[PDB]
Amino acid sequence: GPLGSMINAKTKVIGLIGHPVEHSFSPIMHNAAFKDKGLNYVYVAFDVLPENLKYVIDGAKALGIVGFNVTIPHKIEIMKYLDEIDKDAQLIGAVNTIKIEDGKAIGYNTDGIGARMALEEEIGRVKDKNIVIYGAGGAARAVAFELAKDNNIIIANRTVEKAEALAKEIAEKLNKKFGEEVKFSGLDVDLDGVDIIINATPIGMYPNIDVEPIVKAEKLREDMVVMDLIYNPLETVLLKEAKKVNAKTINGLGMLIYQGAVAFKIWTGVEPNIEVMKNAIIDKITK
Amino acid sequence: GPLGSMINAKTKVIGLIGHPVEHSFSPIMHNAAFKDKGLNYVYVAFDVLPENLKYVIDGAKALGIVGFNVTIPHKIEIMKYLDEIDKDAQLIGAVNTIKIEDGKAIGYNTDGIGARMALEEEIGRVKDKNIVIYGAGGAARAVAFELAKDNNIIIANRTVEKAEALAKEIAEKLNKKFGEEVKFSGLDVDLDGVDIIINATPIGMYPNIDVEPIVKAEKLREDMVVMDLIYNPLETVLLKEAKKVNAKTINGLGMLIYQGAVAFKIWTGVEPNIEVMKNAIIDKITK
Ligand SMILES: NC(=O)c1ccc[n+](C2O[C@H](COP(=O)([O-])OP(=O)(O)OC[C@H]3O[C@@H](n4cnc5c(N)ncnc54)[C@H](OP(=O)(O)O)[C@@H]3O)[C@@H](O)[C@H]2O)c1
Ligand SMILES: NC(=O)c1ccc[n+]([C@@H]2O[C@H](COP(=O)([O-])OP(=O)(O)OC[C@H]3O[C@@H](n4cnc5c(N)ncnc54)[C@H](OP(=O)(O)O)[C@@H]3O)[C@@H](O)[C@H]2O)c1
Ligand SMILES: [Zn+2]
Ligand SMILES: [Zn+2]
Repeated sequence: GPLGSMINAKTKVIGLIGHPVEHSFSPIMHNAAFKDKGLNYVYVAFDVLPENLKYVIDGAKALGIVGFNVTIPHKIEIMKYLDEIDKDAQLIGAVNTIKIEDGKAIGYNTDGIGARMALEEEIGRVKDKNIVIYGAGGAARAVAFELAKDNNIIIANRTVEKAEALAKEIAEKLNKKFGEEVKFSGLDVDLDGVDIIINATPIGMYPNIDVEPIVKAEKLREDMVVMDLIYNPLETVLLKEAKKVNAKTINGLGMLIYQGAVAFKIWTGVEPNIEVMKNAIIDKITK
Repeated sequence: GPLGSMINAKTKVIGLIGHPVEHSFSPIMHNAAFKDKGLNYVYVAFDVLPENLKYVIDGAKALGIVGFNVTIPHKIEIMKYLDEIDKDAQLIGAVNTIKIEDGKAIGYNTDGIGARMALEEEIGRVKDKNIVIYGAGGAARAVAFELAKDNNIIIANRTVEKAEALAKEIAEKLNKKFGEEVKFSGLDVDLDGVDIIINATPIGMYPNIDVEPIVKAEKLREDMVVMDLIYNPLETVLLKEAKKVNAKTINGLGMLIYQGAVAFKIWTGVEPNIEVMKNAIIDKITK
C-alpha cells in the first residue's frame, strides 16, 4: 500500500521513551511492520527528561497509549512506576518494553530473547553449548541471562571484577554451577572447544572502526559462529577477521530487529514480518 | 510527498483529547495540512475519561507532546490543569486548543474566531446585526462571546435559565446591555427582524440525521442567513429546511477548518492551506 502511516481518529499510539531518542531506528522499523500487517498503530519517539519519568505511565494510561519501548537512561528507573514486571525482566533488572492494558502497565525485556533469536533463526536451537560473551554491560547482561538458561557461558571482560560479579548473579539467580556453567575471565580467554563468541562491546563501532578486533585471526576457526551486536558498520573488523576463516558471521542487525519483533507481538498480539523490518532499517543505514 | 505520514524519530505529536474521539475528522484535517507544508508533526486522537483528565498535561509535558485540541467533555475541566489561559478563552470560559511551550501549558479558544471567519468569508463583515444562537454549550459560548462584541445577539436554549445565565455573563464581561444588546429565550423565539441564526446544538448531527430541525421553515425567511455548526452530514435537516425558502445556508465546514487553521498556526507558527484542510475533510465525509 501507500508509504507512511495512514492516520485517522482511531489510530493507536506506541512510543519509545528515553533521552535522547532522535536517532532511533525504532519508529521506521515498527511503522513499516504496522503497515504491512495492516494494523492501525503509529510509533513515535518521546524524549523524556529523568525528572519527568514519574509522569509517563499515568499519562499513557489516561491517554490510551498502548505501550512503549524504553531505552537509556530509563530502563532501570521506569520499573518503580509499573504495575507488574515480567520475570525475564525482573531477572535482568531492566525493562525495555511496556504494555498498558486494563489500567495495568506491565514491564518486559526482549533484549534477551532477541539476541537468542538473532542466533537460532540463523543456526537453529541453541542449548548445551560453549558460548563466550565479550563485555559485561547492559547488552552482555541481557544476552547472558538468556543464553545461560540452557548453555555454558563465559563472560570475558576488560575489568574482570565486573565479569565475576555478573557470572555470580547469573549462576545464583538461574541456579547453575559457578566455575563451570557460568564462568568469567579476562579478554584473554582461549576459544578451544568454544562453539560461539558474541561481542557485546563497542570495539569496532563507528567512529572508531579502524581499531584492531576483540580477537585476532590466530584464535579464530571455521567451525565457530561469531556474532557481533554492533550494527554501525554492519560488517566490523571482528567479522572481517572471522571471514578469513569461513566462520558463520552474524551482524547486530539480528538482535536489533528481533528485539523489536517480540515487542511488536506484545503490543499487537500479531507477529511482524522480519524482512519488512530489515529492509526498512537496512535501507535507512545505506543510501 | 507520500500518501500517509512519514514518521521518523523527530516527528512531534499533537493530539485531540476528549471522549469519545473515534469519529473526529481533525486528525485528517491536520495531517493533510502538515504534509502539504513539509512539517514534521503527526496529529492523533486520545480517548480520555473525565476521571483521568488530571494526568494528561503532566503526561504531555513529560513526553514532549507539543499541543492538543480539546473537545467534549473536557473544554472546561481542562482549564484547571493548565498553567496559563489567554484572554479570549478566559472570557469565553472554555479551552479548545492547548500549546506546551517552555514546560508551560497554555490554553486557547479558537472556536469563536473560527465561527466569525467562516461566517464573514461567506457574507462579509458581520457587525450591527441581530443574531440568534441556538444552544448554550462550549460552542455557543465561543460564538456568542465573539459575535456579541459588535452585534445584537439572542441566546435561545431548551434550558432557558441556562441561556439567561450565559446572556448575563456576556453582557457583564463585554460591557453590553443585558436587556437589549444581549438577550435570551427558549427554542421558539420569534425571528422577525433577525438577520442570522446559528445552530450550536447536536440536533441533526450524525448519526441521528432524521430528527426534527431545531426550527421549522415556518419562521425561516429568504433574506435570512442560516448557519449550522454541524458539518457531518454536510447538509443537515435545518439547512435543507432553509433551502426551501431560498435562504443563504452555511454548514460547519468553515468553522471546523478556520478553527483548526488558527490552532495550526499556534502550534507551528505556520499558516496552513485552507483548500487542503477543506478537501481532506470532505473526502473522508463523502465517498
Ligand atoms: N544490535 C542490537 O540489538 C544491540 C542492542 C544493545 C546494544 N548494541 C550495542 O551493543 C554494544 C555494547 O554495549 P552496551 O551499551 O550494551 O553496554 P556498555 O555500557 O557500552 O558496556 C560497556 C562494555 O564495553 C567494554 N569496553 C568498552 N570499551 C572497551 C575497550 N576499548 N576494550 C575492551 N572492552 C571495552 C566494557 O568493559 P568495561 O566495563 O570493563 O569498560 C564493557 O564490557 C555496543 O557496541 C552497541 O553498539 C546492539
Ligand atoms: N464546526 C465546528 O468548528 C464546531 C466546533 C465546536 C462544536 N461543534 C459542535 O457544535 C455543536 C454544539 O455543542 P457543544 O459541544 O459546543 O456543547 P455542548 O456541551 O454539547 O452543549 C450542549 C447543548 O446541546 C443542547 N441540546 C442537546 N441536545 C438537544 C436536543 N435534543 N434538543 C434541544 N437542545 C439540545 C443544550 O441545550 P441544553 O444545555 O439546555 O441541553 C446545549 O445547547 C455540536 O453539534 C458539535 O458537534 C462544531
Ligand atoms: Zn541530556
Ligand atoms: Zn463513529
